[PDB]
Amino acid sequence: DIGRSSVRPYLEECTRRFQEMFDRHVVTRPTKVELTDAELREVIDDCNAAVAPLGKTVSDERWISYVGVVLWSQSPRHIKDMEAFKAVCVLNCVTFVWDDMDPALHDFGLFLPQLRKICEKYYGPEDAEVAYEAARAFVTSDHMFRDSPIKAALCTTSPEQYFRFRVTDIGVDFWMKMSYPIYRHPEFTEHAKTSLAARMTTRGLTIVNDFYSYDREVSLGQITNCFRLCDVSDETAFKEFFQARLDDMIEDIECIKAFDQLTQDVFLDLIYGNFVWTTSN
Amino acid sequence: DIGRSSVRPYLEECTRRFQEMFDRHVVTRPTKVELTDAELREVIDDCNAAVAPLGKTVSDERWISYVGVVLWSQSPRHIKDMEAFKAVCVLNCVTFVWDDMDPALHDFGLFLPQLRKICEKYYGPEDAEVAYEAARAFVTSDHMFRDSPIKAALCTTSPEQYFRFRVTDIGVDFWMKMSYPIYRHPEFTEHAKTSLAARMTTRGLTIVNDFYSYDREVSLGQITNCFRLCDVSDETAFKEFFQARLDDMIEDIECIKAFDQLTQDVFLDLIYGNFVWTTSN
Repeated sequence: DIGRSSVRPYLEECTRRFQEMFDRHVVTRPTKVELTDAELREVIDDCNAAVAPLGKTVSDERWISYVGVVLWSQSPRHIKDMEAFKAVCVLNCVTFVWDDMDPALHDFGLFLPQLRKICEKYYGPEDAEVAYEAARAFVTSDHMFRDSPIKAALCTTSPEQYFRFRVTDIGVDFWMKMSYPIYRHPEFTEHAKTSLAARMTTRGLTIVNDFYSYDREVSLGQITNCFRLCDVSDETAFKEFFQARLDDMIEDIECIKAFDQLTQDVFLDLIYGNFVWTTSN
Repeated sequence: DIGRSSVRPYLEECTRRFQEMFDRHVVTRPTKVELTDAELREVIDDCNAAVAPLGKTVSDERWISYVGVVLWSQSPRHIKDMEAFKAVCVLNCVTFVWDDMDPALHDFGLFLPQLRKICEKYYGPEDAEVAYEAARAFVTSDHMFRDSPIKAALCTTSPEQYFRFRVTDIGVDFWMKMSYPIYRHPEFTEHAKTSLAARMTTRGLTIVNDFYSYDREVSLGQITNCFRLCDVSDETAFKEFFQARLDDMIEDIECIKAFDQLTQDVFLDLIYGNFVWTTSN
């Protein structure tokens, strides 16, 4: 009865264990990026304009809720380009809206030009092409894998196949390829473009997201959640699985520390900031 | 020490077991692409032109040896664009030369424009940008990771970290991104562009290449080889590791079969074709 299953009995304990892991392995607290009133207004206006052709209406409160992940998960101390930062705010929010839509209502002809428009506004010509390609590939993947036997096979076989799918599907490759111009750091730029950046950070983002979304997703019949690979109703089976996932996170974080200082800060702020945002309110 | 270690005692047995696995799981044997005399000449002249600014002279025999992997590992039944095919022949060969060079002699200023020239000659405008970016990212990764603590961390920690590095470093992401125009198949094009194609095929290509290159690489102090993660001098430890690598290959191939017919043909032709080429006289 997977649709009725729940990780609620482990909610507090898992939250505590995630935080303890971060404190032991990352140490540095993530800090939230503040936008001026004018910056937030510009982001919201661009969000509304991108989504208007689809006849979609979204409240300011919803935009602000969606943009939180960007505010908490970027790396404030390393920011050099706030135009690129605003682009990521806009692109994150509007693609989140796209992902939330009935796939029948997905109109690539109307939406793709809006993504292009955003990228051309905020990025230089080279970066605009990279960010747009990543956005395009992301939304196209989102569309392709609805009701796909490939999605079923990748998500039900093993944690290995599942995270391999989530590199794209959770949006982290897209995130890196739109976020590197924020930092203008040659090493990070290359790790983003090669997708090694996304590969290093996929598990830490996905494990946290999946834990806190499990109950809702399972009730909606969504299969893209690693905790569906264990019997959550069996306390000992869940605990062994959860520990294996913590072990995955730790191994990633410890390898992340081999990267240069700025790059590792960006990677760790992303994984840890995502956890803070997911868990807030 | 590891420098004097060898997988030579397992050479025959592992070759038979790789083949047995392919016979059980893939069945359809790969067939070689035959180039006309004029096609091969054009490819070789393009290789020579690209590499001439780097001071390198390479014989036809050497080029033909480098191009074999392309002839064996593409999917001849599905070829629609031979211009794109020739481009892959050229780009594969010239980037192998780059990889083979002393990194002090790398000259991005001289080499990158040659890579661009090749892409502009053989591909349409959009495809040329995608193929070029993948080539640029590949050769840049090659240069960046030469004496890198990141490479050391990823190659020595676990099979998971190692294969994550090889998605780029073995050149398969680059391969997929320059190869999709050969096939003109929208689903395959997307799997190439998201890198899911590379992620699905990395282990099958890397495990085979690593086994057959182990003795040479280890005597040269090169660390990019998954068999350095086990004690190859210990028969039972080697066999446990080798079986785990076969199981990785099998799981991938069985998941590859969930993709559409053409896509799976291309993926399996690549993995199996590479094995046939590697093992060839």
